[PDB]
Amino acid sequence: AAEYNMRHKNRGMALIFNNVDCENLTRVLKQLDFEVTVYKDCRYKDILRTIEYSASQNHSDSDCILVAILSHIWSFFTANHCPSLAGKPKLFFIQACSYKIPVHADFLIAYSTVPTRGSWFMQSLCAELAANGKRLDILTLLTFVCQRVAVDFESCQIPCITTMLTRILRFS
Amino acid sequence: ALGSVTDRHAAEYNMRHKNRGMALIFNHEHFNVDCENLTRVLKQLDFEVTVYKDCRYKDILRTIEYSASQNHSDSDCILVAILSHGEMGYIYAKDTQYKLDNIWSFFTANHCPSLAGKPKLFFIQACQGDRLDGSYKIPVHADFLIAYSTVPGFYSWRNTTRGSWFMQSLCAELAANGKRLDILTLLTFVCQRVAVDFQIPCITTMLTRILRFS
Repeated sequence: AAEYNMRHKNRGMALIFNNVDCENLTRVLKQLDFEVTVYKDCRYKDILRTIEYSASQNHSDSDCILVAILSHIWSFFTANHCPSLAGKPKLFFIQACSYKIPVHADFLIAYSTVPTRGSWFMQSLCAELAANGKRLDILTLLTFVCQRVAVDFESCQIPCITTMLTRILRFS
Repeated sequence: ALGSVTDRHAAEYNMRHKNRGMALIFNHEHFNVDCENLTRVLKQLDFEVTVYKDCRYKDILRTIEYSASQNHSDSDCILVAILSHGEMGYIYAKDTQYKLDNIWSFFTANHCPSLAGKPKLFFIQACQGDRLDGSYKIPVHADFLIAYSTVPGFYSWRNTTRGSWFMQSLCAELAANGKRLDILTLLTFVCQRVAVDFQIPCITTMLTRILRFS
């Protein structure tokens, strides 16, 4: 099968863990007909804990899941552990302030590093999603997200993207 | 639909230069079919393939340093390919790690201005004891792509464990859609195939543009 089955009942869950970056993401994912819930107060341990329980959940009717973490633990989503998401996309957008990764299939991890409209990674990632999110596959979408941050910087930190997606992700 | 996406420059890597670019395939041997397939496919794709068989990792790094130093003005791109062998491990001297650690600086747009805005591809075959983090630290530079898989560095099983699935599939894809298809939907299907054959390929891009060997 070429394409991720992205015509389920529901699109899926968007947990945005933390001001204006959190908002746009929100706007845009909502326009991607995600259900978006926003977690303030940061701390490490809540995020983890929350993610535990979000993995605990019957996702049989969701195209994917999206977990954002915006600054200014995986084993929970593996197919064995989260079989309701197995060969479904599981998207990870981190904006950190050095990290390891492997393993598993259908994972994706967009990762920038921050130092009035906010960070460049988020400005571009939303400028893209919210213009071509439904037109382009995620991996060229995000590629151009790389090009626009590279490139709109200077007038007078690039996203690092790492994908195990076993198919073409289209927001249909 | 990319007809009409650009970005404050352009959509698709300029892949119509005079030459495609170098392929440097380094066999990490200790004390081959993969390494020949690779070779072939990269020749079908128009690369100038040289195949090194060395054993002191430092050799592999330096050989890389000196090719960074070349003028790839007439190059589409470059490809470096490190292949480590199944089920025995290796030893490395005190200054290798560091040396690995550096070797990306050599290729930045600053350090290597004949490849500024050109794809610098890397394929790593590594051991299931090495690390990958962003042991192989993901550089974080524009235009890099590192396709990365782990080879098992110990023993058992009978049907003598084959040529890597990463390489069987990568050659298979490249070798079929290499020219039909853009790199990331290639390396997406290379992932599919080694997963729908049950250590799955871990691709990490900073490509600023759509790469297609046209």
